[PDB]
Amino acid sequence: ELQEKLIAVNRVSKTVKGGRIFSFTALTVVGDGNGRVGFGYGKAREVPAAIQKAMEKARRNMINVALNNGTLQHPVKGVHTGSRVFMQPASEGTGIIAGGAMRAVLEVAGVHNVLAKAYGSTNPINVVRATIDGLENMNSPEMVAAKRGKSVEEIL
Amino acid sequence: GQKVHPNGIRLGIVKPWNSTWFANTKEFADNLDSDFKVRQYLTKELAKASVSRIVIERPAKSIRVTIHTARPGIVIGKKGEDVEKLRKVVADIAGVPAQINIAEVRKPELDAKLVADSITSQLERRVMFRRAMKRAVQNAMRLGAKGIKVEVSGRLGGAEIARTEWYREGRVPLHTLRADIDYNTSEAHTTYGVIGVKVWIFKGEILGGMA
Amino acid sequence: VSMRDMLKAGVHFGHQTRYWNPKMKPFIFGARNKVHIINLEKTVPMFNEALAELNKIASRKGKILFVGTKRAASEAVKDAALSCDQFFVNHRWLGGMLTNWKTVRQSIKRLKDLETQSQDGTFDKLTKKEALMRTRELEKLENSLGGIKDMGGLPDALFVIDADHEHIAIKEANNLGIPVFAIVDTNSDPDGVDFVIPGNDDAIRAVTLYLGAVAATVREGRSQ
RNA sequence: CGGCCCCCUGGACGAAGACUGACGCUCAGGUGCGAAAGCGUGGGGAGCAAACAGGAUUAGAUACCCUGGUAGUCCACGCCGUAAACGAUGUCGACUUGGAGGUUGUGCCCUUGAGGCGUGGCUUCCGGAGCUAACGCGUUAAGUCGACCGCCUGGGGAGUAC
RNA sequence: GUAAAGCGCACGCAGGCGGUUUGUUAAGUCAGAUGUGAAAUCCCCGGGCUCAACCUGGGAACUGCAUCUGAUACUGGCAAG
Ligand SMILES: [Mg+2]
Ligand SMILES: [Mg+2]
Ligand SMILES: [Mg+2]
Ligand SMILES: [Mg+2]
Ligand SMILES: [Mg+2]
Ligand SMILES: [Mg+2]
Ligand SMILES: [Mg+2]
Ligand SMILES: [Mg+2]
Ligand SMILES: [Mg+2]
Ligand SMILES: [Mg+2]
Ligand SMILES: [Mg+2]
Ligand SMILES: [Mg+2]
Ligand SMILES: [Mg+2]
Ligand SMILES: [Mg+2]
Ligand SMILES: [Mg+2]
Ligand SMILES: [Mg+2]
Ligand SMILES: [Mg+2]
Ligand SMILES: [Mg+2]
Ligand SMILES: [Mg+2]
Ligand SMILES: [Mg+2]
Ligand SMILES: [Mg+2]
Ligand SMILES: [Mg+2]
Ligand SMILES: [Mg+2]
Ligand SMILES: [Mg+2]
Ligand SMILES: [Mg+2]
Ligand SMILES: [Mg+2]
Ligand SMILES: [Zn+2]
Repeated sequence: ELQEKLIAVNRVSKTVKGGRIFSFTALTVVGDGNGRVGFGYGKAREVPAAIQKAMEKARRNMINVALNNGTLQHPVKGVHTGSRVFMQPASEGTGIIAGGAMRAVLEVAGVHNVLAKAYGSTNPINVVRATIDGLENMNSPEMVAAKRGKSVEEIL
Repeated sequence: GQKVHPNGIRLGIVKPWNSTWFANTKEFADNLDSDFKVRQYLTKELAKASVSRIVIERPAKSIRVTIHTARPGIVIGKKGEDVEKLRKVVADIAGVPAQINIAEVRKPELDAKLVADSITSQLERRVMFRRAMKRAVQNAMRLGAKGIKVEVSGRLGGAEIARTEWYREGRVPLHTLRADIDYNTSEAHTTYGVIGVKVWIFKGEILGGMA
Repeated sequence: VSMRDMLKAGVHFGHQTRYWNPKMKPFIFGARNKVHIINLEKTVPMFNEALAELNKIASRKGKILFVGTKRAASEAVKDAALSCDQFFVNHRWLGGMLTNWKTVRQSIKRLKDLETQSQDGTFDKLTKKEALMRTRELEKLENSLGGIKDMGGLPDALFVIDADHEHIAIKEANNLGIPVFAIVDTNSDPDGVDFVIPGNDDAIRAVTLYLGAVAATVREGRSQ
């Protein structure tokens, strides 16, 4: 029942003495819509096998995300390479207000209401890396309670 | 570079001839002429019986022809009628008492001639060639073939510039004489031009010489 | 194993004070003659608690992989695995051996096919040079996969000697979640070993002590 | 900034102790110093050498090469104030794993030359975390942070016109 | 650093910033109160044009300013260190 999502398919090339050969790189994302999400990036001589192996890799490396009620617990700004992502929890029923890469990652992770912006490069690979690590850096209230030796309602 | 004909080089090691009669130089040529025209006649007449090879062996007073088809019931028609008809026909061509004894091929997907002509029949019916060749190789190796390589050359998809496309899977060791590599070539005449297909099917090393 | 049992074998020995790893400070008794001294007070209980886990794994039909590539201790580790009917790697570790389990299976099949072919026959059908070449490939494959031809599914537990030398193996294991039991000298990084035994990994006597004790407890776990 | 010596003179560092008591950091304007070439006046001019003379090569050689050779190169005093004036990395302070060196202080213990424990200054090469587009940087950061200044806003036009 | 961008380097006035303790002041800062911030416009709940645009009632807001009374942790001033 893992939701998959293709988000980028580029055709790269490499020159050889006889001719320049071409390959296709597929960047896809996968997520159970319940706080687990990974991403995959595959290369193949032709697009279907590329997306296939990309989704296969994405099936591994699925990280956990400590969301609550289909939204974040606090604003997050992940930065990867030249791309910086900013995500912020939103009220109920606002939806996913984000760029296509960020929207794919988020909706496949299961968040339902969030506001996102992508500053810097919008290169989808770096964008998804940034947002995925940023999601991995969220902190649930009970996590903070644990690492601070307090009760959760004490933090609230 | 060019490659030697795989069937023509393994005749001594693993491949039997397709015409095993004997005759001295006095009537060698006309034997060849007669058997050539009779096998071409049979091919033209059994273009639907799906024949793979027509082996010919001559007793001193007779001609014996063995057909290898995937559809035995077809060539023998009803109560062996049409086979007797074409036996009379080959009797005419050879001018010699004739006998026809059909033989079946159990794995038609494991016959370079059969799969090659099937590929060509598909091409002339205007189907995307990549599908054809990859389906053929998949079927072959699904039937337990040690390897298979398909090759198509010509104006593929009505291309203005003719390209060469091949697809190999398994093991196809042409250089190893001990290998049982069945090979055949077919041609398909389309509106754009004539497309050539070649099929190699390696069915395993044959340890222990010819026999 | 008792502290006296280890000390006579020399388990307290460690690499020069010039060559140590930062995380090993808790396990280090001190220094003498510019030599790191390992503390048996930590070594003995950790080894016992690891033996408990190894007995448990072997008592639930566990497959155990003894790992060591030292040219001195290869035969010791091989015999150690044979004494408990367990699989072993005694020659240079192949990169991604667990990660490429599918690739190794073909090599095992080829090793099994070559040994089966020699028993079955057809070597006479092969040319004398060809038959000799097939035997040489079978011998090379036996030198490569003598220990793991009967591995079947990926192992259930790993025993590693000199974990720093075999670091690829532990990285693979952690990537697979397979537990690592390892003798960890002071120069090693102990992060990859879930049940870490800090001790000398070169000395033949202490290595044989580790292997013999582990194998006795593994046979015990099997016996039930 | 490179022979040796003398006279005058600036800074840095080390050990121990005393002294003052925030007297500090940065700095728009401003002031000064500032490679080479160049300019003015006057000396000096061995070697070298723009310009120029000549011989070769070459279509040509107006260049490279060869034979010469002036300004200049040097000194005194002024002027110029620019260089890929570069570590292409502003100054000051704090903190953060290691290794091998160079150089220059200094303490203890030694039987000492040796030798071993330390503790400062500057300097070189690797490399961890971390950072970086990458290259690479990496306790002398391009890391983690503070204070202040200078500078940038697509490429040409143009560091040009006025 | 190499993409545009560290003045060639230094000293230094104005200026910016400033180690640590105590006292005082209340300038900055914070809190409360009052006055004011025109109406319209913007927003919310309603009402009237057959609906809407439009008109309209009430509210909210006008994030500001000023004065007075306090607070003294931090920055500033003063005094002693
Ligand atoms: Mg951009
Ligand atoms: Mg040839
Ligand atoms: Mg005093
Ligand atoms: Mg200035
Ligand atoms: Mg000059
Ligand atoms: Mg002059
Ligand atoms: Mg003059
Ligand atoms: Mg000259
Ligand atoms: Mg001339
Ligand atoms: Mg002078
Ligand atoms: Mg300049
Ligand atoms: Mg500069
Ligand atoms: Mg800077
Ligand atoms: Mg200054
Ligand atoms: Mg470095
Ligand atoms: Mg411009
Ligand atoms: Mg100008
Ligand atoms: Mg440039
Ligand atoms: Mg630049
Ligand atoms: Mg500079
Ligand atoms: Mg202060
Ligand atoms: Mg001040
Ligand atoms: Mg107020
Ligand atoms: Mg108003
Ligand atoms: Mg109404
Ligand atoms: Mg004060
Ligand atoms: Zn060791």
